[PDB]
Amino acid sequence: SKFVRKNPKSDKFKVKRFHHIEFWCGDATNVARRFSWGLGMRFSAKSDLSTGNMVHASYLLTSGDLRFLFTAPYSPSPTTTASIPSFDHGSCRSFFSSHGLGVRAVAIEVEDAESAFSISVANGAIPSSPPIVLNEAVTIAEVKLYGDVVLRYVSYKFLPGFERVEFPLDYGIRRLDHAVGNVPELGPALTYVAGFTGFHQFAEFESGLNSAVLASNDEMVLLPINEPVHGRKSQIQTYLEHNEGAGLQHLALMSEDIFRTLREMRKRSSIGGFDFMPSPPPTYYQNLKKRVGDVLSDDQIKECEELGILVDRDDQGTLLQIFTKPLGDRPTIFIEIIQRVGCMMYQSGGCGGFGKGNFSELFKSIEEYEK
Amino acid sequence: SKFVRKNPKSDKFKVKRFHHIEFWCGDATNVARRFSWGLGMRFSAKSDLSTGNMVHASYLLTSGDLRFLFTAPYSPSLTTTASIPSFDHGSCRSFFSSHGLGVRAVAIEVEDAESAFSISVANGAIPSSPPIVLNEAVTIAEVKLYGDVVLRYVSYKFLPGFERVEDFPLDYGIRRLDHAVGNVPELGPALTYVAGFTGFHQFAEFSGLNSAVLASNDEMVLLPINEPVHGRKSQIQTYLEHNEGAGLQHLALMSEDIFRTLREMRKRSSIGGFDFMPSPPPTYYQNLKKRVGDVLSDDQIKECEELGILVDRDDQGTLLQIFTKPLGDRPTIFIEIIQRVGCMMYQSGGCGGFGKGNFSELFKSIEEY
Ligand SMILES: CS(=O)(=O)c1ccc(C(=O)C2C(=O)CCCC2=O)c(Cl)c1
Ligand SMILES: CS(=O)(=O)c1ccc(C(=O)C2C(=O)CCCC2=O)c(Cl)c1
Ligand SMILES: [Co+2]
Repeated sequence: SKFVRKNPKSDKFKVKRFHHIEFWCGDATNVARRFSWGLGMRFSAKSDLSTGNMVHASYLLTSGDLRFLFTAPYSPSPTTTASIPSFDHGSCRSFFSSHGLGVRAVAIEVEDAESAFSISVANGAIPSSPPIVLNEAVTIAEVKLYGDVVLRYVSYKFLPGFERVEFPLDYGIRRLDHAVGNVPELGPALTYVAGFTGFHQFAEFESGLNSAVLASNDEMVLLPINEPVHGRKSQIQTYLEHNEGAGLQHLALMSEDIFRTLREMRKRSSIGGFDFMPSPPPTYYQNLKKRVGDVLSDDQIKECEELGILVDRDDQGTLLQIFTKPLGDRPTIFIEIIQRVGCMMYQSGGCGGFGKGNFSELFKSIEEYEK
Repeated sequence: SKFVRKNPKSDKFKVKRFHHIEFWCGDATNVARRFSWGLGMRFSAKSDLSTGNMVHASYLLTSGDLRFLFTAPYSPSLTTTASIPSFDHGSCRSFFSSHGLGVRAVAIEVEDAESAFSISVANGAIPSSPPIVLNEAVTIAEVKLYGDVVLRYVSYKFLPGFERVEDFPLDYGIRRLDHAVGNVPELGPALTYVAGFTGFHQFAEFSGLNSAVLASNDEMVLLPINEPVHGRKSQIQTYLEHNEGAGLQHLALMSEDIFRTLREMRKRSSIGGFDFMPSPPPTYYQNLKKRVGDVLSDDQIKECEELGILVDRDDQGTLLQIFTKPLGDRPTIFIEIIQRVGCMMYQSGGCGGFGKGNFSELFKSIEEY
């Protein structure tokens, strides 16, 4: 009858919000133009040959506060002209050859990235890139998160050496909600990240998985981590094979109206955008009526059925969510579109949870639908 | 007042059509999806995990008879399951790391690919992939064209291992591939190399570059080759530096109505499609009404101006063309859309040439104005 949650607000440095996601590409242009059309994100900044960067090509797409950065190495034929200082062709080519299209870097704003970096390394973080001040403006540092993903710190006083790009595109995507990594072993990954960050544990209510969510003090930076359960097979085990180890599994994208967004995105799956996981049976939506009846009107339940949208509830609020098919060649990274309703006071982070209860709700309605 | 062409029809094996182009990618899925929307090409066939292929991902777009194959290597941890028998992980990753996104293979239908291959290698051709017969249906061979591009021979009796994709659908008028142009450091050697093993003849010409066009007996397979002229800097040199050697410069796509195609493609430039080269000044389109006004109505002139379409003439016919910006990160491969008008007798290949004349016409319209 009552679910109680604790939060020791034990961040070791001041953390603000997600800043950007950096994908490592083979060709940044075609990936950036695919994502731009498929998600309704505007071309906003660039650092390439047209701006003087002869080391790497990097395009920034934005949608409200969401920033997707796409970076590809040029031919080596030194690094002075590069704008992102942690970059080198060897690590890029290795990453791509080993994992294919995927997230290299999850970037969080912090108060002081040099502060954030030294506290992290003192508490166990494996450094990947030390603090660099770019043009006495922004400071950027990087530490290993899991596998080949880096956590990147960004602090201020898009980036120096980027040029801005001038009715544009917008399907309602407003911000990144959470970024989820797949690891072989929850326990050590958790003690390692929680060890250097001080992020606390967020709460709960076959799956093939064990999950735990790491959260900053205000629970606005959310980092869930999944482990495969051995012994139908775990998609997470499947992820680890095709991704050649740990790596980022999915990004959830918060929308201000998931119906508009889903309408826009489903218009474009067959003309260059993203395809979606097959939708629940009709029994799943008959059961919505009185499981969230008090939050969704009957017209919005008809809307979820037309769009294949999943709904979940926890102690605080309600979550509307839908999962995209893998973004590239391998069955590795995919995207989630979500809208959280409730928990207003501003809206609190994790309002509605992460959809864990939809495993049963999907299985229940699939076995209901046969009979 | 008269231009005379010769054609020794000296092909050494029977050649039919441009069959497909194969791009080698980092990620086949995004490139193919981008090309699909920008060009109006249907997802036609595929060979990948969902088909059992654990070696490479390969997607086929088609528009009319034009076929674009996009191929990328999967992880080697997971080669009999591959459907393209010339594929190996190492070569692909070296290619992409050396050249970026680009064309790996120009494929032509030949009567018999093992015959075509054996005659080529005796007459100088460097082999890359020996004849392989697939499921007793199609034979496949590759010799070296220039740089890391191979000329690929296909003969029959899309490919075994490909599953068809069901699709309302996408179509902007692209109907076939017209020519495919390589950039090399030294025209002469490459010409004698390629012409030596094909028997292809020189199709004749009615700056920054020297070019010659090798054609098949019926001149339906057309392969121009560019050389940089040294000492404004040669865009062919710029190509050679950024692609790290010889490689394919552009593919010209024949459209059955370039006006239709361009309205479709320019609408999509800012929403994922392709952008175009800056268009000529207005004097270019004023000097058109007295240069091609016997072929295009005044309303078609106004249509070329609205779309930045270039027009040239030659002895037999008239060519409508326009060029795209570079397709990937590097300023290397780009696309051209063309429509040939004239030369009916079916239409003869190369009716109108290749746009040699527009260098002069673009300069002089710019000195005017
Ligand atoms: C197969 S499903 O029931 O529709 C479902 C639900 C939540 C999710 C995820 O967003 C959550 C969550 O985003 C964090 C990690 C634990 C999960 O499973 C996923 Cl990937 C799939
Ligand atoms: C600079 S332009 O007048 O727009 C022009 C014309 C022809 C072409 C080419 O299609 C032809 C032709 O495709 C190959 C032989 C040499 C050329 O220049 C190009 Cl890339 C540009
Ligand atoms: Co051309």
